[PDB]
Amino acid sequence: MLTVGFEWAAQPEKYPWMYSLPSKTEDFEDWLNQWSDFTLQWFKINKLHQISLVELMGEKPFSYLQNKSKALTVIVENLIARNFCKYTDKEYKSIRVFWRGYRDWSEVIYNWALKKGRTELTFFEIIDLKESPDNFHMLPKEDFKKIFNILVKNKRAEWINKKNMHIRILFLE
Repeated sequence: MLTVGFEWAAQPEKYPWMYSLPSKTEDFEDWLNQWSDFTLQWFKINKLHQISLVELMGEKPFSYLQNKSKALTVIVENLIARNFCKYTDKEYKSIRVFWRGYRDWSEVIYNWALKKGRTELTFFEIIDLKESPDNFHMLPKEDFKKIFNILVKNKRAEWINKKNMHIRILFLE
Protein backbone atom coordinates (compact mmCIF):
# COMPACT_ATOMS: atom_id res chain seq x y z
CA MET A 1 0.00 0.00 0.00
CA LEU A 2 1.19 3.39 -1.01
CA THR A 3 -0.58 4.95 1.98
CA VAL A 4 -2.23 3.23 4.96
CA GLY A 5 -5.26 3.72 7.17
CA PHE A 6 -6.81 6.28 4.73
CA GLU A 7 -4.15 8.78 5.98
CA TRP A 8 -4.86 10.56 2.63
CA ALA A 9 -8.30 11.56 3.94
CA ALA A 10 -6.87 13.23 7.08
CA GLN A 11 -4.65 15.74 5.11
CA PRO A 12 -5.91 16.20 1.61
CA GLU A 13 -3.24 18.84 0.65
CA LYS A 14 -0.52 16.33 1.47
CA TYR A 15 -2.06 13.60 -0.83
CA PRO A 16 -3.52 15.55 -3.77
CA TRP A 17 -3.29 12.68 -6.26
CA MET A 18 -6.02 10.89 -4.22
CA TYR A 19 -8.38 13.71 -5.31
CA SER A 20 -8.00 13.43 -9.13
CA LEU A 21 -9.79 10.57 -10.94
CA PRO A 22 -6.99 8.46 -12.55
CA SER A 23 -7.52 7.54 -16.27
CA LYS A 24 -5.22 4.44 -16.56
CA THR A 25 -7.37 1.23 -15.83
CA GLU A 26 -5.01 -0.26 -13.19
CA ASP A 27 -4.66 3.02 -11.24
CA PHE A 28 -8.33 3.72 -11.37
CA GLU A 29 -9.23 0.32 -9.81
CA ASP A 30 -6.88 0.76 -6.91
CA TRP A 31 -8.03 4.46 -6.32
CA LEU A 32 -11.65 3.23 -6.40
CA ASN A 33 -10.88 0.46 -3.83
CA GLN A 34 -9.37 3.05 -1.47
CA TRP A 35 -12.32 5.51 -1.75
CA SER A 36 -14.97 2.76 -1.58
CA ASP A 37 -13.42 1.25 1.60
CA PHE A 38 -13.03 4.78 3.08
CA THR A 39 -16.64 5.81 2.32
CA LEU A 40 -18.04 2.59 3.89
CA GLN A 41 -15.99 3.37 7.04
CA TRP A 42 -16.98 7.02 7.11
CA PHE A 43 -20.75 6.04 7.15
CA LYS A 44 -20.23 3.34 9.70
CA ILE A 45 -18.07 5.46 12.08
CA ASN A 46 -20.49 8.40 11.76
CA LYS A 47 -23.41 5.91 12.35
CA LEU A 48 -25.14 7.54 9.32
CA HIS A 49 -27.54 5.49 7.13
CA GLN A 50 -28.29 7.77 4.27
CA ILE A 51 -27.69 11.22 2.79
CA SER A 52 -28.02 13.22 -0.40
CA LEU A 53 -25.07 13.29 -2.76
CA VAL A 54 -24.96 17.10 -2.69
CA GLU A 55 -24.67 16.98 1.12
CA LEU A 56 -21.93 14.31 0.90
CA MET A 57 -19.99 16.69 -1.40
CA GLY A 58 -19.88 19.27 1.42
CA GLU A 59 -18.13 16.88 3.82
CA LYS A 60 -14.37 16.47 4.31
CA PRO A 61 -12.64 14.69 2.54
CA PHE A 62 -15.27 14.28 -0.31
CA SER A 63 -15.30 18.11 -0.47
CA TYR A 64 -11.72 18.02 -1.89
CA LEU A 65 -12.44 15.74 -4.80
CA GLN A 66 -12.14 17.23 -8.35
CA ASN A 67 -15.18 16.23 -10.58
CA LYS A 68 -17.17 15.59 -7.37
CA SER A 69 -20.14 14.33 -9.38
CA LYS A 70 -18.28 11.89 -11.54
CA ALA A 71 -16.02 10.68 -8.62
CA LEU A 72 -19.04 9.98 -6.36
CA THR A 73 -21.06 8.22 -9.00
CA VAL A 74 -18.22 5.62 -9.54
CA ILE A 75 -17.60 5.18 -5.75
CA VAL A 76 -21.26 4.66 -5.19
CA GLU A 77 -21.43 2.20 -8.20
CA ASN A 78 -18.64 0.23 -6.51
CA LEU A 79 -20.41 0.16 -3.07
CA ILE A 80 -23.59 -1.03 -4.84
CA ALA A 81 -21.61 -3.87 -6.53
CA ARG A 82 -20.10 -4.82 -3.19
CA ASN A 83 -23.67 -4.96 -1.68
CA PHE A 84 -23.25 -2.09 0.80
CA CYS A 85 -25.28 0.58 -0.87
CA LYS A 86 -28.51 1.32 -2.93
CA TYR A 87 -29.85 4.58 -4.36
CA THR A 88 -32.92 5.66 -2.39
CA ASP A 89 -35.14 6.09 -5.50
CA LYS A 90 -35.28 6.55 -9.23
CA GLU A 91 -33.97 10.19 -9.09
CA TYR A 92 -30.47 8.97 -8.04
CA LYS A 93 -30.00 12.02 -5.68
CA SER A 94 -29.54 10.14 -2.38
CA ILE A 95 -27.88 6.92 -1.24
CA ARG A 96 -28.63 4.44 1.52
CA VAL A 97 -25.41 2.86 2.90
CA PHE A 98 -26.07 -0.60 4.44
CA TRP A 99 -23.15 -1.08 6.78
CA ARG A 100 -25.56 -3.30 8.80
CA GLY A 101 -28.40 -5.54 7.43
CA TYR A 102 -31.98 -5.82 8.76
CA ARG A 103 -31.42 -9.12 10.51
CA ASP A 104 -28.73 -7.48 12.73
CA TRP A 105 -30.86 -4.34 13.20
CA SER A 106 -33.70 -6.54 14.45
CA GLU A 107 -31.46 -8.11 17.17
CA VAL A 108 -30.03 -4.69 18.17
CA ILE A 109 -33.61 -3.39 18.56
CA TYR A 110 -34.94 -6.49 20.34
CA ASN A 111 -32.00 -6.45 22.81
CA TRP A 112 -32.49 -2.71 23.48
CA ALA A 113 -36.26 -3.22 24.14
CA LEU A 114 -35.53 -6.09 26.65
CA LYS A 115 -32.76 -4.03 28.37
CA LYS A 116 -35.07 -1.00 28.65
CA GLY A 117 -38.07 -3.02 29.94
CA ARG A 118 -40.35 -2.19 26.98
CA THR A 119 -43.13 -4.74 26.25
CA GLU A 120 -44.52 -2.96 23.16
CA LEU A 121 -42.87 -0.71 20.56
CA THR A 122 -44.25 1.60 17.93
CA PHE A 123 -42.49 3.23 15.02
CA PHE A 124 -43.43 6.59 16.41
CA GLU A 125 -41.93 6.01 19.85
CA ILE A 126 -38.64 4.77 18.21
CA ILE A 127 -38.31 7.75 15.77
CA ASP A 128 -39.01 10.20 18.61
CA LEU A 129 -36.20 8.85 20.86
CA LYS A 130 -33.50 11.25 22.11
CA GLU A 131 -30.89 8.72 21.12
CA SER A 132 -30.34 5.04 20.33
CA PRO A 133 -27.67 2.35 19.85
CA ASP A 134 -25.94 3.09 16.55
CA ASN A 135 -28.66 5.63 15.65
CA PHE A 136 -31.23 2.91 14.83
CA HIS A 137 -33.86 5.60 15.60
CA MET A 138 -32.82 7.30 12.36
CA LEU A 139 -33.47 4.38 10.01
CA PRO A 140 -35.91 5.29 7.21
CA LYS A 141 -39.59 4.35 7.66
CA GLU A 142 -39.36 1.56 5.05
CA ASP A 143 -36.52 -0.11 6.98
CA PHE A 144 -38.73 -0.21 10.14
CA LYS A 145 -41.51 -1.90 8.27
CA LYS A 146 -39.12 -4.60 7.28
CA ILE A 147 -37.42 -4.88 10.68
CA PHE A 148 -40.76 -5.27 12.49
CA ASN A 149 -41.80 -7.99 9.97
CA ILE A 150 -38.59 -9.83 10.75
CA LEU A 151 -39.20 -9.60 14.50
CA VAL A 152 -42.78 -11.01 14.03
CA LYS A 153 -41.68 -13.71 11.48
CA ASN A 154 -38.88 -14.77 13.90
CA LYS A 155 -41.29 -15.13 16.87
CA ARG A 156 -39.78 -12.28 18.88
CA ALA A 157 -42.84 -10.01 18.49
CA GLU A 158 -46.43 -10.06 17.29
CA TRP A 159 -48.68 -7.31 15.81
CA ILE A 160 -50.91 -5.33 18.14
CA ASN A 161 -51.88 -3.17 15.17
CA LYS A 162 -50.00 -3.39 11.95
CA LYS A 163 -51.52 -0.32 10.31
CA ASN A 164 -50.12 1.69 13.31
CA MET A 165 -46.78 -0.15 13.20
CA HIS A 166 -47.39 -1.33 16.77
CA ILE A 167 -45.97 -4.59 18.06
CA ARG A 168 -45.96 -6.63 21.19
CA ILE A 169 -42.53 -7.98 22.28
CA LEU A 170 -42.67 -11.81 22.93
CA PHE A 171 -40.37 -13.07 25.80
CA LEU A 172 -38.19 -16.18 25.54
CA GLU A 173 -36.00 -16.06 28.65
